[PDB]
Amino acid sequence: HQNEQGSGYAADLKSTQNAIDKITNKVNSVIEKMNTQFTAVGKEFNHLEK
Amino acid sequence: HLGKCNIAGWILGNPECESLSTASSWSYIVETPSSDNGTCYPGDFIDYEELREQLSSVSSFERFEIFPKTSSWPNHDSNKGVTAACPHAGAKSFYKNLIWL
Amino acid sequence: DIVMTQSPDSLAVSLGERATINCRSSQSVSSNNKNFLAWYQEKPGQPPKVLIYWASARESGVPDRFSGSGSGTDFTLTISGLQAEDVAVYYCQQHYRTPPTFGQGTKVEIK
Amino acid sequence: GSSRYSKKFKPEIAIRPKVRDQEGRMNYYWTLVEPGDKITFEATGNLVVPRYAFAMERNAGSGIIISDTPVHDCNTTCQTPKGAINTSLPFQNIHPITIGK
Amino acid sequence: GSSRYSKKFKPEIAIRPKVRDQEGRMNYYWTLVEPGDKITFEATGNLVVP
Amino acid sequence: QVQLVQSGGGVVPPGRSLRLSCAASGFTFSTYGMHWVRQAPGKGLEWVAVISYDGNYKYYADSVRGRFTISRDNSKNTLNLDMNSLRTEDTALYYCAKDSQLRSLLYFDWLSQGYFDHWGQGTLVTVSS
Ligand SMILES: *[C@@H]1O[C@H](CO)[C@@H](O)[C@H](O)[C@H]1NC(C)=O
Ligand SMILES: *[C@@H]1O[C@H](CO)[C@@H](O)[C@H](O)[C@H]1NC(C)=O
Repeated sequence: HQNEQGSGYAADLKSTQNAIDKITNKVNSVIEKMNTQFTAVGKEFNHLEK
Repeated sequence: HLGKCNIAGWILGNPECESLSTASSWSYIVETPSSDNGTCYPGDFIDYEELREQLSSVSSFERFEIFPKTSSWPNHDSNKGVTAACPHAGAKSFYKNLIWL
Repeated sequence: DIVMTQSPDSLAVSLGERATINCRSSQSVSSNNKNFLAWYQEKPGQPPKVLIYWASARESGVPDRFSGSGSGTDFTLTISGLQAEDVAVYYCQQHYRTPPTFGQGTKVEIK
Repeated sequence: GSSRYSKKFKPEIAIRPKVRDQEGRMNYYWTLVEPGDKITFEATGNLVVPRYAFAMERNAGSGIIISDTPVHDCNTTCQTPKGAINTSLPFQNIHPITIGK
Repeated sequence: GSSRYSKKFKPEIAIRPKVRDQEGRMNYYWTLVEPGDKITFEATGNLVVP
Repeated sequence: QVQLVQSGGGVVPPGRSLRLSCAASGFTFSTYGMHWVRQAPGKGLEWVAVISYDGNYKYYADSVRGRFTISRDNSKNTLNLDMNSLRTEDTALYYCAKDSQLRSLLYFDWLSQGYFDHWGQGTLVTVSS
């Protein structure tokens, strides 16, 4: 904004605060909703059991 | 960790493998692609992979002597049992955990 | 930033009665039906532990006798049946702006 | 013999190909013994007998890793053969073979 | 026998049920031989050779 | 079990660096932000600094800006606080705290931090000749 007495940038507070809240909930849901237990995906087999 | 040993060589106690420091417990087993110190005396280890899979994770591990070598064979000798399949410092030597009869 | 004041300071009551301390913030802290305030309590020789978070809930392990409420800029901490082992210092803390500010603090002690 | 395992191993005699400059052959076996159980070894020859056995209690099941990587002290929750992973994010592209959460 | 396969084989002398006009069943056996090995068939009877 | 222990403090004349380490264990450290907070003797608490989970973005208060340097090593679960350009007012009792908002994102200089879950045992730093 610019007027007869001053100028400069003035960031809005509430809208982008709510935006940060929803984005952090979004990334939390994307990352943490995948739960994983202990496992051993490495298996070994011999020649007679291809 | 095994180093030059594999699972078969440590469970059977190879001459090159007695130097490892056993632990009370371990999570998994480390091998190396250069590990060929397994079955000294040539043969087939039946259910080998099953032994490898069962022995992966333990919480208490105590090696003990079921039959003492010096007392459990009054009618048999056990000092003549050696093999040239794999030597310990150039001398014929069988596994630490087994005894030729 | 934001500054707050706890009007009762170093108030003294005996065991069993009610102790009320308020907390007035310079500007509004609550947003979208949520209270952004926490209370802290420290004993001599101990780090300040959390007592009530979000101004209504309770940290597990805190006795049920500790309760608090409030909305907008005014919040209250209430003690139901003060015990002699609860002589300590209470704090306000708005976690709404990047400079979280603690209150000047109040003391509760025997009469 | 035991409470669940029982097998008679008849020795066989034959001329085998030379492996580790030794003509003979030897099949190794293993079995589990429950607490309060009995294992039996009855033979008249061609039997290698245990000297040291091992005791354990198995903790679920883990895997075996083959690699050429040194070992140091850590507190990790994923273990590829070629390192470890933060596991703070749900997708990794280090190695298909992993152990842990 | 070889560097990998080693097992003795025993005859199966018995009167099987008739099938394909024939009484008796013979079992066939297959094994790899890795390069630089030696497979050493040796028998005094009942050996269907390769 | 969450644990926060810190050490390295003591007495220091003005004008020499001092470094503090708050090791953490028993919880997922790399997914939470951490804070610095201090207790001036005879006064109340006041905020010092904050670092986010990835360590990219850091912030400081209006009293110690340009003099402190908050840092973090997730490989050792160790929080660090480089601390330079001392004065007599800086004497206080330093605590390391954990934020409550899991994996919180801090992108600007006014956002809403979480409340402090758990605190360190406290180490003494003082400024005297
Ligand atoms: C009004 O605020 C502006 C910025 O928007 C500032 O430049 C000015 O000094 C203020 N004027 C009055 C009369 O309050
Ligand atoms: C161990 O393995 C190495 C591999 O280079 C081999 O040369 C050596 O003969 C083996 N030793 C024993 C005792 O099995």
